Amino acid sequence: NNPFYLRSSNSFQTLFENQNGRIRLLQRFNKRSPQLENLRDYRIVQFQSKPNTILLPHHADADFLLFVLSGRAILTLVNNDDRDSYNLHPGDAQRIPAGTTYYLVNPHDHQNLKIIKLAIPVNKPGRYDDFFLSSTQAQQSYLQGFSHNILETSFHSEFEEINRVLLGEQRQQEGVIVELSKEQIRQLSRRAKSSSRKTISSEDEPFNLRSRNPIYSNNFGKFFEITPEKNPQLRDLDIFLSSVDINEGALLLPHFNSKAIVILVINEGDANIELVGIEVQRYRAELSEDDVFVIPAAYPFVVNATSNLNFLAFGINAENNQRNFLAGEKDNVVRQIERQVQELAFPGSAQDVERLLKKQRESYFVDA
Amino acid sequence: NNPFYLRSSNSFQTLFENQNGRIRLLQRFNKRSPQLENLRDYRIVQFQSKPNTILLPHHADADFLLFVLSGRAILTLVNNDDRDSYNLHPGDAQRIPAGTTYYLVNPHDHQNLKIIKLAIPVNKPGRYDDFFLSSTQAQQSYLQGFSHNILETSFHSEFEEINRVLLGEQRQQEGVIVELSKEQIRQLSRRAKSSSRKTISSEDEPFNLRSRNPIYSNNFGKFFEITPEKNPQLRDLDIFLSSVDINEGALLLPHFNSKAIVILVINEGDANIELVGIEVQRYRAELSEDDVFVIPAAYPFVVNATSNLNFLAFGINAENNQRNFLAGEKDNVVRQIERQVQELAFPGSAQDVERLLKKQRESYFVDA
Amino acid sequence: NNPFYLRSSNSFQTLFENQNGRIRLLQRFNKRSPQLENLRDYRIVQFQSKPNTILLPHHADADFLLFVLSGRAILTLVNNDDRDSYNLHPGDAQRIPAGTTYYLVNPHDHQNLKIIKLAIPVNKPGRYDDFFLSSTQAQQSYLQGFSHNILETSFHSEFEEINRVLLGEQRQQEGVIVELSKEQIRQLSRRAKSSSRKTISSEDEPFNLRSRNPIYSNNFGKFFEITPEKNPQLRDLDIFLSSVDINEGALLLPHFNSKAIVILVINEGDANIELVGIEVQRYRAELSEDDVFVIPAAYPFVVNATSNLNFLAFGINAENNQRNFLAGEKDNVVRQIERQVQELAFPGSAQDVERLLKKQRESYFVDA
Repeated sequence: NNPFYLRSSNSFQTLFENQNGRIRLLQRFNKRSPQLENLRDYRIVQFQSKPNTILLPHHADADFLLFVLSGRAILTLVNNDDRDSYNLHPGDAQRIPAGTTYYLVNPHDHQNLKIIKLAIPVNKPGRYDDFFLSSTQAQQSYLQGFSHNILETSFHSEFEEINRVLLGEQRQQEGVIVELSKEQIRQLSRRAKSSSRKTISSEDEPFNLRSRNPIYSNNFGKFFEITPEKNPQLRDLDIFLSSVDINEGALLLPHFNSKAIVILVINEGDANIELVGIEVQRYRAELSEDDVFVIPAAYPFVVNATSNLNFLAFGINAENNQRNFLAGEKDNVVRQIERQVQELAFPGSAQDVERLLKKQRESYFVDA
Repeated sequence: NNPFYLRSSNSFQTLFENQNGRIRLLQRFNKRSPQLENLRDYRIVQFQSKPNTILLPHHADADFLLFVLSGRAILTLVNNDDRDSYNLHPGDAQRIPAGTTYYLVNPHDHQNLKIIKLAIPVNKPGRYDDFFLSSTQAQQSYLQGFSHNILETSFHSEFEEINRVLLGEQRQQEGVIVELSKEQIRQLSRRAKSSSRKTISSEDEPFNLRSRNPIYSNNFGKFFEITPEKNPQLRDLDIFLSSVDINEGALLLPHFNSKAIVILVINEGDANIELVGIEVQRYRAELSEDDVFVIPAAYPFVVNATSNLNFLAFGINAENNQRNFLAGEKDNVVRQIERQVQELAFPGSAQDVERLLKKQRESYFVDA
Repeated sequence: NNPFYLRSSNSFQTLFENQNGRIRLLQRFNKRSPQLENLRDYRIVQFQSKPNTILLPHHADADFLLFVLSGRAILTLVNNDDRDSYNLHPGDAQRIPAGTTYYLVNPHDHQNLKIIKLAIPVNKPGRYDDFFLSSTQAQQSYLQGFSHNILETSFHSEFEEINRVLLGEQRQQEGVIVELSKEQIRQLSRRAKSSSRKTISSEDEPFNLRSRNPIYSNNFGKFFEITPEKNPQLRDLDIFLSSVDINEGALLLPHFNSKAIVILVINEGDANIELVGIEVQRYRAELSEDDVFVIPAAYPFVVNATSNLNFLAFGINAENNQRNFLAGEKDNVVRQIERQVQELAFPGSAQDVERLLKKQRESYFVDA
């Protein structure tokens, strides 16, 4: 029983689901273990949709940091006087500020669309709600939460004309994810500003994580990372975003983040993971696809890919965070201590500890 | 039983009250219902005084944002080396940082003073204490907490002498709201820096909501707003203030705030409010003077004025908030959704939906 | 039973102890009383070590602000690619960012090293672990929490080798504080960059409190203070620091902090304290060496030095705090009230109250 490990088979909850897609909502990081109390303002959401589909317009009382894992998406935020569409390619991340009206389009003809978004609620710490303008057989419109009179007066129309057209009390769709026509998706898809190299530092438009050189790259893995220091949208939430690939056989060298609580959601592959906290204590767990693991601050952990692996991470409390590795060449903390202290720290000689710490010639990603 | 509705008749608790006025303190937002757990650090205080009165020198462990609803006050914040007097007119807001000693004078001869302040306690979340320098039949001077021994040394005098002059253990006032002499009102008034139009963006002196033009305004209402973008003192608290007037029979069209939790205080008039949440849920309540009603972020709501109405709204989590109306013409977000999305959203055409939304030729406030 | 008084003989808890020093942790501020709930995030640690000792390398899931009470010291912070050593003298203070590995050496040949540090946990509010890199009879290195397989792969080595050198499953030391060879403390002493006059506004380097002129100084007491305004480290924490010596028989005139919660620890000598909260509630207390007294924000309090006293204060939420005195000539709020409001606020004339306030002709510290 690993309180920091959430098995996707019994730790998500499906909000809506039909033949065109499903939306799933992770449970609450502190109802799992109160050790996770400082994540109580966060939730993980997973969205998947078949090709040629639309998530009907809606808003929620929560900041959204959405990241596109695979597929292509049209993200359209509607304002009161304005509108903004965006063409999302894999790797792209975008913030939906709380209570924006927005719909998602999957224009691809044969590929799905998988989005994980980080959700920070406004009203209730950890708990949020989805407001759907649309009138579906699944959900009532929140327009229906008003009275006949208040609707009549507000639309300057009698109630049948506003019922035959807005609410529909057989005429209305089956779900909050429905199919589209190609003539629609053709018309929709032409005005959507897409991600670029010059967006790595924009307060509006979506940025791509991988579009820059990783920070860690070798023949066994690559470590893409954007931090609050480079991107204003992330400075506002104080979160780093990282996508790292781990080739099968290889592993990520045991390390700890200095001050950041990391939320990693496995995207592809399998992996084992070892975490140490306090007399020491090992937190191992066997992660497959769509699972989630969370690493407390300054908690050293190893990620061991037992198949071809890519995960996404969320770094909570990400300002000025430092990754300290414990083995390998570059960015070792144990190889920076004064020699006479290394003598004193472990039962060994300065030369004898200097022997063991220099052996491993490679840094970050080694082979197993 | 509306969790978001707080009724004056049974939601307030009187901190002090005599013939000359009374300070009432609204119940904690979170004690009412855990739904409001985010406002736990906020309290609403009502202050009311009779003419030619003064509230004796005190300080709280609590930041104040005080809004003079009716009357005219002469607010004097004292510091350890300075003294500041501010002539406040109805509509004036100012901010009393916490631990600032101050007093409050009603100089008028026939009118009452009706102030409401939003309070942000420092020490214990949602709970502060008032600390009166003065020694009155209703409360000791907090200099009495100390021992006689310490008092003699600190002031360099025998205790009989300091107890005759500061504490008075019949020569003392009845309460903390005392009556005034005209000659003294004559003296205390003449130095008061008055709120201006150059002050709308000043870090000290107060600032008048109504001074600039309304954000919205037709023949059925006026919406006055002021935001952290325009005002330093408000950007600090990250709050917007708004005062809005609805004519008898008119209503504020259905709309929602994006991320701002709005504490509205009904100041004059009578309304019916309708809040919607989630399957939808109507939260209707019928409101009268001094009533309080909290609208969570991203919750749609309509204000129906059943008699000429004016309320005050505190906006919590204000920075970059957006008001999205569901009906009318200007700032309707239903009317910004792409046409092909209106086909698929509501049960009916996009010429049928384009027909309905165009009916109401007005915006913001309309007539019932 | 005063909820703001943490007696040293039953409010502390030893983390580790041996012949070479010990490390206690002050109990949770809120556990004691729910009144101290806004201190839920802060902890106090006490560090005392013998001459020519070391604290083996380690880190914590906590920010640290460590203050040097007495002794000299070498503090070494090791990064993934850098190492930095600081020479700490009495009255020096440094921030150790969360999860920064570090060790601490006492280079002096007879003097102890008393250090005290305020801690801000990053994972559990008010709760953090130490992670010791070293292998010792008292603790396991947090490398033991990885499997053999994983350990072997990472280092590139048989387990029989990484155990013989790093872990040791007799050859290992007894505690986390060990004694040192004089040539060893010699070699650790010669790169340490020391605190200066150049370092009171340096984001990296330690700063001396007593390095600048006190804010208050007279033949009975000195008052040193560094504020968020003048230091970059105390501004990201939003905290002030103060050392204040009070000669025996003197005292620190009644006063209160406008918005700072103050944690004070007594460094030497004895004081009586009186604190007033609210009808007025005195909270009196006879403090000795090592006790902690908390003053919530805006509560007036006095410190009464029964023996050549000096103490340390951590100011929580210090940005723009004002100190406000009630006796003595300078910084006297009670002297800044208008005359005619002095008439109304106490039983006594303006001539009468003016007379009694002018009597004490000194400021800040006076002879009792």
